[PDB]
Amino acid sequence: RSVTGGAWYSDQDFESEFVEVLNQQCFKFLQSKAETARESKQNPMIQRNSSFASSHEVWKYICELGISKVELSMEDIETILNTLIYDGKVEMTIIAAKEGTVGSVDGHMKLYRAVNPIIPPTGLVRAPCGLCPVFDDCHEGGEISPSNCIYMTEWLEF
Amino acid sequence: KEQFRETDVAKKISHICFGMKSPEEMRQQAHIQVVSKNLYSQDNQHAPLLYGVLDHRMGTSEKDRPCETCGKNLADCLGHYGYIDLELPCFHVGYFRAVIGILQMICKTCCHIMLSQEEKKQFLDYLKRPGLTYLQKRGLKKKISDKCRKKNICHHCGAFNGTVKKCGLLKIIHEKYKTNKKVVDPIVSNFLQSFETAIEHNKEVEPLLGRAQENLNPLVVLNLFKRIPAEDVPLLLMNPEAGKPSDLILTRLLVPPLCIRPSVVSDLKSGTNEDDLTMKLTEIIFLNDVIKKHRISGAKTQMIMEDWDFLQLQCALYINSELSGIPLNMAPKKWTRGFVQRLKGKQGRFRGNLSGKRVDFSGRTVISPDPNLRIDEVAVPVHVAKILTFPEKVNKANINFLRKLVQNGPEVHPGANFIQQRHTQMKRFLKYGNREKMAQELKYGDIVERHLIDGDVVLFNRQPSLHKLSIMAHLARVKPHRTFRFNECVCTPYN
Amino acid sequence: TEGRSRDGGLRLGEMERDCLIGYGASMLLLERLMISSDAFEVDVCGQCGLLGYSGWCHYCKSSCHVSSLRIPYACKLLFQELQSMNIIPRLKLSKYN
Amino acid sequence: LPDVVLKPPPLFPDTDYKPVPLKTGEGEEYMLALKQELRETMKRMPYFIETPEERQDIERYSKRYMKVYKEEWIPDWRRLPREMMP
Amino acid sequence: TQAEIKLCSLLLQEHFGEIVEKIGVHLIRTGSQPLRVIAHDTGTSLDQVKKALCVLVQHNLVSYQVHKRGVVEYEAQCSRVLRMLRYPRYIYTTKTLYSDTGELIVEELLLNGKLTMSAVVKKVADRLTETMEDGKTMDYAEVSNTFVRLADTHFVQRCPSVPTTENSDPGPPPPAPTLVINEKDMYLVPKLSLIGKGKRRRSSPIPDDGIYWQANLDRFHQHFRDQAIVSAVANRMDQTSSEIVRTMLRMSEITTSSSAPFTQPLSSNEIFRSLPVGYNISKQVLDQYLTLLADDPLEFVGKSGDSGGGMYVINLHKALASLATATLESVVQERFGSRCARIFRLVLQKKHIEQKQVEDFAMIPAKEAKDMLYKMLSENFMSLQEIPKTPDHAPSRTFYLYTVNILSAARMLLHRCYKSIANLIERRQFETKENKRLLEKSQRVEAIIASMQATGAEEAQLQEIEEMITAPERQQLETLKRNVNKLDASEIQVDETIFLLESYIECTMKRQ
Amino acid sequence: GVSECIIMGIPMNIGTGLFKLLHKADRDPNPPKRPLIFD
DNA sequence: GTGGAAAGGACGAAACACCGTGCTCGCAACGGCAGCACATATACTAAAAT
DNA sequence: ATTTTAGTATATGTGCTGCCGTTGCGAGCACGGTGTTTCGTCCTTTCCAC
RNA sequence: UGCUCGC
Ligand SMILES: Nc1nc2c(ncn2[C@@H]2O[C@H](COP(=O)(O)OP(=O)(O)OP(=O)(O)O)[C@@H](O)[C@H]2O)c(=O)[nH]1
Ligand SMILES: Nc1ncnc2c1ncn2[C@@H]1O[C@H](COP(=O)(O)OP(=O)(O)OP(=O)(O)O)C[C@H]1O
Ligand code: SF4
Ligand SMILES: [Mg+2]
Ligand SMILES: [Zn+2]
Ligand SMILES: [Zn+2]
Ligand SMILES: [Zn+2]
Repeated sequence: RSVTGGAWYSDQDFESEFVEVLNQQCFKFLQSKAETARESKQNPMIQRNSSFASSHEVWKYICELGISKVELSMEDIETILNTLIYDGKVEMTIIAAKEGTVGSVDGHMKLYRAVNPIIPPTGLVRAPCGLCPVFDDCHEGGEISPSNCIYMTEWLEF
Repeated sequence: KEQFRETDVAKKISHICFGMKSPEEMRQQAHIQVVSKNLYSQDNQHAPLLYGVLDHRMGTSEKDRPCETCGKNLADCLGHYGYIDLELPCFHVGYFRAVIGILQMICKTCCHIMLSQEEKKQFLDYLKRPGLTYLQKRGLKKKISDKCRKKNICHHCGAFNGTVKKCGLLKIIHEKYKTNKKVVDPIVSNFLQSFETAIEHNKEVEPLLGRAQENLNPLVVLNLFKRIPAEDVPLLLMNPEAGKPSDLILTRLLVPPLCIRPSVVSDLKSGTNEDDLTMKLTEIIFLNDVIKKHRISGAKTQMIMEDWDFLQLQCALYINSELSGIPLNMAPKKWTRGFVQRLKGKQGRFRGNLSGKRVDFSGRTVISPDPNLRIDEVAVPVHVAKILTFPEKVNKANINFLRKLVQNGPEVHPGANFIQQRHTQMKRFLKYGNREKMAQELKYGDIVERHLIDGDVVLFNRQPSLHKLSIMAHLARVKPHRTFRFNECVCTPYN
Repeated sequence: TEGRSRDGGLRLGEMERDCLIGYGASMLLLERLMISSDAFEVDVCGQCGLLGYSGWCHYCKSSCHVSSLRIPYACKLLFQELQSMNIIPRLKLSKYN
Repeated sequence: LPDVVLKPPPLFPDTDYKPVPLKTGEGEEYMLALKQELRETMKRMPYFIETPEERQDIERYSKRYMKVYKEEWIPDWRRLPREMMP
Repeated sequence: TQAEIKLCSLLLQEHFGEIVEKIGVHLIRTGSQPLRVIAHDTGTSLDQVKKALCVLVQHNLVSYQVHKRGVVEYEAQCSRVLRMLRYPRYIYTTKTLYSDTGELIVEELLLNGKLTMSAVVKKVADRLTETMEDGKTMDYAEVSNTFVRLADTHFVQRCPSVPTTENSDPGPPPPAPTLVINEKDMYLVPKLSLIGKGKRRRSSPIPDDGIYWQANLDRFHQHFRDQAIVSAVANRMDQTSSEIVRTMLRMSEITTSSSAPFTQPLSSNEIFRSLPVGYNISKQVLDQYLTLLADDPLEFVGKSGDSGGGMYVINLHKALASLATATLESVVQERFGSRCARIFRLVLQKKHIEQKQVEDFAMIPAKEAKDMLYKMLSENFMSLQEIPKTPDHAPSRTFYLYTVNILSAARMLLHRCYKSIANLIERRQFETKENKRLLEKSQRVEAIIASMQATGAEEAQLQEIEEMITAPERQQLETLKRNVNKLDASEIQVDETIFLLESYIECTMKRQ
Repeated sequence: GVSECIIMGIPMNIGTGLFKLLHKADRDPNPPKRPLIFD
């Protein structure tokens, strides 16, 4: 699978749409599970445990969805969830479980839950100066000046 | 009605204030941006391209094509600079030692200088004294550098500051995570254990985990210099009005005018003679374009860093074409002529064009003895006397003499060759036109380029000069022969 | 130019300059090495200290502080080359008085 | 090989990412209004020392009518060193 | 610190004037210097230098110190000039936590720098007499109560007091009185029995003399840090955890300083008894909350002890590091998209990683992930390790490992925010100056109405104000107004990120 | 210095350029001033 | 003596980097003042035994 | 508690690999200029058949 | 750039 083939590669072409759909569906499932756990409000420990989703559970859910024809292994969904973690949207915890319906890792099970971001977008990105690509060439007197800036002009006009 | 503005002032230069320019100042000074790596057009006229190298908006180098910025010919065009933007910053080879020094002076975390408040106040008081000389400035810089290199921890943020040294060519290594023979610090242990994923995916990282110190590429060095407090700038012995620490790392290259880069149009073949600076700038533009192409196409990091190092080396060669730490595989094939080579050497600007230069109104001839002349007199041939002219101003005393000189013309030996009027500065050749009418219209104040006649003070020298007596001012007497004749008693000074 | 076939002129070498210095003839040295060899008139801006053209400074976008100045052409070439080397010479002009 | 460019890149290259809209609420608007009030009230404060006007053309009878009058705060010379007394 | 100097120059010019901002910038750039050399280098008269120095030291922007030969040297505090921008946030938080009385108190303290308690209560009464009407007068009793309530909470602190001249070296007066600070009477208000009623601006001996007060910006910074941590933990787990950590931080405020890696540990019993009764929460629910917060991979709190039931402690430096990480990932996401943010979080979690490993772990196709990596390299968001096989450091025979340094990236982001606020202030001043003609026109046409408001006010002056050509220019006036409003809002909102980055940079240093 | 004088094209301070010359022109320093009638 | 189609030879032309392949040498041209690495010597200081 | 040994800590002091210089001015001449390695477009000339 | 010369 490493030198050729793969669940994502189709005829030597990376399927960005496929991984995007996988990420969106997994995030929607995790968000719905977390919402149900929050609305259950039975007990904080029980809420956290129900918000957690095992890799096998979400893998079976994706298989039940059947978006693509190619068979997706458990480690494929694990890598998709890891990419979602790298997106700053979900959180994974390794708990101790000897054997169960997953049986993937020896004595360890990975549980994933949708988590809200830490802080809202900062104030720097709300200003055109923070997102400027030519910010280095900024100067008081010159061709690129804050007085005659086009970015701030369009931002104030909008 | 009319505003009073001064025409000309007798301005005299007092002193030259050296300094540096920021990239913004480089953009402001330059007129156009050079982005095309080619020189001439595809058509058979081979006109220079627009917004590229050899563009006539940065001056002119040909007698027929005038400058586009200022509508003047080659003799009147002073030249205009240009600015070329670099995708990745590069270390300035001239200030690279200064860059290393500043990095040793300041902290690598909070950008503050490694000096306590008491030492800061002491150095400020020692620097505030008037009449500070260059030697005192360099000595103070040496002392402050030593006292900063003595310390190892920062008193402002508490971060560790290891040794900063030069590895390879134009590469700086800071030994932040140094090996500690005693009990190791938590920082170095965390740094060593942070390579877990790298070791898992690449086992070769584990044996080479040692010697993995910080590499201060131009990006990080520029980012650090941009955050240096202005209070610590005078402590670095650098004048704040002259320049800033961020100016030591160059991001824009000032391409000089065409006056410094003369181009010869060799119509005998399908090519032109260009200086090495034009080729270096062309290669730099090509390297910038290649780096941009690799960034767009998503190339590997190894080749990206190789292109960056090649760009740094080419910029250094453009500045100084004679380096030492150049790799054998990166060594140039031929020999180029950079600015440093143009400045230093026997044929440099200082020794070949500033201290000793060539002048006109001079001749060179073989000498022959003649004892019948006085010791303060020297015989000049008629042929040379007709060529070397002296500008005499028409006054109330020598008017009748200059009239006869003009009447004689450039053929008879006692005479002149050119007449410059007082009102208009348009010279008039005496070989053409009615010389009698010119003599009758000689106004006071006119310049007459008279021939070398008897009584004119003239310098006589032998090129090998040991003492001052090797060159003396004598009185010229014209003789029909073709040699410089003087009294043999003056042979001992000239040797 | 250098040679006779190129219609060149004689060069006042370094030792000749040393002899002229020893004699103390400042005006003769000035006439030889500046007036008769590479005399030129440049335009310097009194505000930024840079070289202008036709009585105009492109750096400051003004022409009030631009003034003419006599100079050897080799000195102007050296100043331009130094500006190309990021070694910017800033000339602070003043009245001859 | 990379292609040659005839014209320089634009002075302000376009970006597909736009700045996030500012936070809204009563707090942000109140802070904005308070900052504007501070800007308006701190210039008339005696601490805001203006540039001393000079080179009066003439003296006139209307000088007393147009004479700018403003109360001046008295600094505590006990804490301030002696070198700043007028 | 060129951007910091530019921002301080803009602030001092907008707030104090021109002849004083030059002295301030000179002090910031050159450091501590005697008065005569400052006057010589600046190029202005001596009286203007003295006035600038006094008006700067009044607002606690500069300090004076004695040295050898009895010379006095003045040093400016760039940090204080930067904190000057946080005045609206200080006023908003003191209006939120307290009544409008404390709001006016803090406003007067910030606008005057140093004042006495009698003076500030008199000014607050005079200003609040305008808020209410119908003959109701403002007494000094409630104002003094609010002032002492602000004092015991360390929001307002007594300025350094000059030592007694008679007891300490009686004789020749020194050039500087050498003000010292005492922690005994730092928050002790004087007993002032005198009361009064504020005047309604009709326009028709000091017991607390020598005792000056000021705003304790350290307390405001601590309160802002606590609010940020509470908001973060609320967005993470729930509002119940936010209330728990708010109660814990409120308990820790008094028993801890402003700079410590860990706070004083608290037990579950005191947290339970100190929690507001509005929450129907039992002891076991609090125990579960604490033990689940201790297991958080963000390490907001920690056990750090088992005695007294559930003993727990709060990690402040770890929370600030997490907040800085969140700010950095958010700015990366908003500047380069979500995929670049994914790559950034990947290269942040994995301390060292290469291009192929990044492509394998992020599932981003080639020719795009390397592009974003190089873009982040060009903006100093990360540094390469460059582990060499040989000391030659040749690129063809070495490994390049990507690694994000949070400290350097945070410093670069703080510099970027400083320059951003400077550019915003410059744009606002430019828009104000370019439209000052229409501003004066509108001021005149509105002062026509502002004059003779009631005395001799005929109705024939109301239909001629809009008759002038100012009516089509009212659109440009509204555009200028909304642009200035948005610029000020952005300048205020960037100050939050500035505070976060500055706190992260401050709490990670040792100052040894 | 002499070298910078030679480079910049100005007369060197050593030699004949150490002193300055003045013209013995017929003049009257501090000439009589016209009185002001209005002031 | 002629022609429609075919090949090949010459001159622009674009990708890449002065050398076909990846190798590969010698010699310093002679002092001479900066140095930076190492190295290492010795003493100062503090921990340990009596 | 005090004298003796261990370490560390910096400074100093002897090297060894760097960079910088090496009279002056004059007059001739010969040669070669960046190109070249392979790909392709164009033009022309000549193997057989008429 | 090379080299032969001229003192
Ligand atoms: N091989 C060779 N190199 C030369 C020749 N002439 C000049 N050069 C090179 O060019 C440099 C000197 O150039 P100059 O002699 O000033 O050229 P120039 O006489 O100004 O050229 P024109 O302007 O065409 O007269 C030297 O460093 C030489 O390497 C020559 O005839 N043969
Ligand atoms: N390389 C040189 N540098 C300076 N001057 C030179 C040089 N070569 C020749 N000259 C000039 O030529 C003169 C040398 O002549 P000199 O050595 O005194 O006599 P000579 O050549 O030995 O004649 P004899 O062999 O004694 O008949 C002196 C000098 O001005
Ligand atoms: S162009 Fe304008 S908006 Fe962009 S960085 Fe410069 S000043 Fe800011
Ligand atoms: Mg001889
Ligand atoms: Zn021109
Ligand atoms: Zn530091
Ligand atoms: Zn100028």
